[PDB]
Order: sequence, then structure tokens, then C-alpha cells
Amino acid sequence: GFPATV
Amino acid sequence: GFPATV
Amino acid sequence: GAMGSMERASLIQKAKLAEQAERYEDMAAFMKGAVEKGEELSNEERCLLSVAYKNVVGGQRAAWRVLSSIEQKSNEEGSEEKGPEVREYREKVETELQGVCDTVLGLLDSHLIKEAGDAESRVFYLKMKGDYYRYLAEVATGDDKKRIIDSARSAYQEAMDISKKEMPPTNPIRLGLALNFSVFHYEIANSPEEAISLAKTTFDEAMADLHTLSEDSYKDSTLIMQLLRDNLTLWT
Amino acid sequence: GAMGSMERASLIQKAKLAEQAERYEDMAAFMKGAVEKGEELSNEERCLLSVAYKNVVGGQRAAWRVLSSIEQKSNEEGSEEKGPEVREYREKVETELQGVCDTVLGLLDSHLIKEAGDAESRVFYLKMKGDYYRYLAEVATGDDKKRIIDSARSAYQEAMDISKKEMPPTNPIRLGLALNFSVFHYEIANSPEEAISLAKTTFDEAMADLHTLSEDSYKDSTLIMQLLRDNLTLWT
Ligand SMILES: CC(C)(Oc1ccc(F)cc1)C(=O)NCCS
Ligand SMILES: CC(C)(Oc1ccc(F)cc1)C(=O)NCCS
Ligand SMILES: [Mg+2]
Ligand SMILES: [Mg+2]
Ligand SMILES: [Mg+2]
Ligand SMILES: [Mg+2]
Ligand SMILES: [Mg+2]
Ligand SMILES: [Mg+2]
Repeated sequence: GFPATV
Repeated sequence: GFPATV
Repeated sequence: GAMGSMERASLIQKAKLAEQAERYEDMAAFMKGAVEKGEELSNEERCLLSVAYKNVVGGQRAAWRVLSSIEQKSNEEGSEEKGPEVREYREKVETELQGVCDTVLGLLDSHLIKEAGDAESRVFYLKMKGDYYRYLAEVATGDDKKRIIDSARSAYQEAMDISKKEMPPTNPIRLGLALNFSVFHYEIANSPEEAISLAKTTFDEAMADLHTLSEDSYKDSTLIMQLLRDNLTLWT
Repeated sequence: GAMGSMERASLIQKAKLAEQAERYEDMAAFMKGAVEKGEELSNEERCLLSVAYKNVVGGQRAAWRVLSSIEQKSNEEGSEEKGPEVREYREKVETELQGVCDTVLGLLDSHLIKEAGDAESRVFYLKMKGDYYRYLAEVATGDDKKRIIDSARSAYQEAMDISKKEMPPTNPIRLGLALNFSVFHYEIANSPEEAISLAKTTFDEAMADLHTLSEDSYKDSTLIMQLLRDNLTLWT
């Protein structure tokens, strides 16, 4: 799973 | 658009 | 071949891992290496080969269609000259797609088809040959365009002839072949009536044979029948 | 460089076409060629560079995680020995990912960062440097692991220091930097309390500054604030 990054 | 192919 | 030093079984194992990772370019390279070992492919291995290359070329075709659409609008009346860049990049994607099709057609000609004697292998490979000539036909504009179109037709037709003699009308390879040959008629050969007739006859003959199937075979056959119906709905 | 013969403007035009076609590897190669022309990048060009490489490495990271998970289960008690293939293929994807990170870090060091004097360029590039060291840290196991982690921390920290002095708390670059540095703390540095504190302080300071914004700036800032809130919800 990926927490949100930009 | 693509009609269905397999 | 960069895969020449890897064991056949390891190539197949890695193709399956690449599929799980959605790394279809890797999957195709692994399966190319496996084909180049020279041994015939099992049913599962033919599926891995076809899935890998269908996903690679499918992405290329989608990108080519985006770029061709942009190119067509850049050439309309009242559009501003953007220079050679759209054409150049469309050509770059087109050349890469043609390269992948030539690679697959090369595997089929050297030497998958000539060693395929059972209907389920020979029909599958001839269907693939029709598919990859069809993808070449989608982008073809030169002197050889009609011969590319006819190479697709000829491969599909030989596959149809074998499948009608040697496979039940519910066989998923036979159904998928008919689905794709019908699309060839509609999109490549400018023959929508033949496309619709083939899809309808294939659907009806499969329907009448479903009663012979187990539940698992029924699921596979009806999945492809639904695709035939989907296309018929699009076209009628 | 294979792009050395193409005009800078043509590389940028083709990067935009590649984005529309979802051909992110091509997009990244075009933007690498543009950076290598030696001129500073505009805001839009920095966006193209970052979007291209984020999508390339993002796909590699997703594939690496699938393969690492399979590898971890193949090494559990009671699992059957499948041989070296899972590790080999995980290593292949890992090496390709490391290669892309080294390429991006190389563009930043030669010579994007040293020429970036405005806050909006320098913070953006230092954020990218932290991001690509973070991706290296995700896969690192060797003697240099702690130095890789600290290189990410150091780049993010310099970016934070400049952004706090030179940008409003709603600036989307400052918000995205804080979002990603917070993820670094949570996932890389084993510092969930620092991750949560940074996300919360960043969110609250941005909230208090939204009243100064136009509607278009408000939309950009609140989009990133929602990502901070999403992470806080995941973590608390
Ligand atoms: C669509 C379905 C059910 O069947 C076919 C049938 C004919 C083909 F040429 C390809 C696939 C399938 O996913 N099979 C596994 C990949 S071979
Ligand atoms: C997510 C959003 C709104 O903003 C940021 C902010 C900071 C970044 F490091 C990257 C993107 C965006 O999509 N911007 C266009 C690509 S630069
Ligand atoms: Mg051997
Ligand atoms: Mg051409
Ligand atoms: Mg007929
Ligand atoms: Mg020039
Ligand atoms: Mg390694
Ligand atoms: Mg603090």
C-alpha cells in the first residue's frame, strides 16, 4: 500500500 | 474505440 | 538472444511473475526466450505468450490511436502548423509497434506453426498470425497494404477451416478466433455485413452446443459469446 | 544522449504528446533530453519532468512490491523451494528502478539544483532529490543504507528550510514537499510521530492561509491538503 505522495 | 477482441 | 542462457522452466516461471507484477514487456521477453528454446509450447505456455504480447501491442495501439487522432486534427483546415513533431512521434510509436508485430510473426514462422499438428495449437497460432497481421494492417499505408490485409485474412481463414473440422463450436479458441476475424472484417476489410454474419452464426452455433459442457467449460464459452454479442450490439 | 540531436522545443512538445498517450517512459526520455540542453526549466517543464519520472518509477515500485511480497512468502516456513527465480527477477526490477533513480539524481546534480536560485525551482528540485533517495531507501539493504536514508532527509530538510522562509504555507510545492517528507518519516525513518506532527502542522498552517487565495489557487492547495488529511486518517 502507498500512502499519498505527489 | 476498440470492439472486443481476445 | 538475451534470454539464451536462462533455463526454459525459469523463463516460464518468470513470465508468470511478470504477469502478476503487470510487467508485460518483461513477460513477453521471457516468453520469447522460452519459444526460442525450440520445444513446442503447452496450452498454458501459449496463453502466457499471447497474453504478454497482446498487452504490449495493445498499449502501443492505444498510444498510436491517440497520436494519429492528434495528427489528423493538426492537418485539418484552420489548424496551426505545429511542425513535424506529431508525425515524427506517431511514426516512432508506429515503428516500435511494427517491430513487436514482426517479432511475434517471426516466432510463429520460426517455427511454432510448422510444428503445430494438433488443432488446439495450430488454430491458436494461426489466429495469432491473423491478429498480428491485423495490427500491421491498422497502421499500413504503403505498396504492401493489400498484401498485409490478405496475410491476416489468409491466416484467419486457415484457422477457421481447421477449427470448423476439428473443434466443437463452443471451443474457446474457435470462439475467440471467430470474434477476432469478425473484427478484422468490420475494421480492416470494410466488410461489416461479413463481420455481423460471422459473429451471429458463431454465437448461435455455440449456443446450441452449450448443453454438452461442464460448468467450468460453460463459463469459458459464455464469456466469449458475450463479447460476440457486445460487438453485435455495437454494430447493429 | 540519444536526444542530443532534437531541438529543445521539440523535446518538450513530444513530452506533452507522450503524456497524452500515457507513454511515460518516452515522456521521461524526452524530458531528460530537454534537461540535458543545459538551460533552466520553466515551472511547466519541471512539472513535465517530475510527472514523467514519477510514473516510470511508480510502476517499478509497484512491481517491486509485488515481487518482494512473493519472495517473502517463498522464504517462510513450510513454503516450497522455488529456486533463485523470484529473487533474481526481484533483483532485476530493483536494479532497473535504481538505474532510473540514479538518472534523476544525476540530472538534479548536473546541474539543475546548482542553477536554481528562485524558491519555486530550488524547493521543487530538492523535493525531487528527497523523493528519489527515498525510492532508493525503499529497496536498500547494504552498507550505504543509512547514508541513503540521510541523503533523502537532508534534501527534504533543505527544501523545508527554504520553503518556510520563502513560500506561503498554501504554496502547492511547499504542501507537496511536506506531504512527501511526512511519508518519508512514517515509512523510511520509522518516525510515525514526526510524520503525523508534520502532516498536522502543515495542514493547519495551510488552512489559516486559504483566505488569501483566488478560487484557482484554493483548488490546488486544498487538493494537497486533502492528501495530508487522507494520510492522517490512515495513520491515526
Ligand atoms: C478470453 C479467454 C477466456 O479465452 C481465450 C480464447 C482464445 C484466445 F485466443 C485467447 C483467449 C482467456 O482469457 N484465455 C486465457 C488466455 S489464452
Ligand atoms: C499535485 C499537484 C496539484 O501539485 C504538485 C505539488 C508539488 C509537487 F511536487 C508536484 C505536484 C500537481 O499535480 N501539479 C502538477 C504537476 S507539477
Ligand atoms: Mg535446458
Ligand atoms: Mg511508417
Ligand atoms: Mg460463412
Ligand atoms: Mg537548439
Ligand atoms: Mg540489489
Ligand atoms: Mg517542526
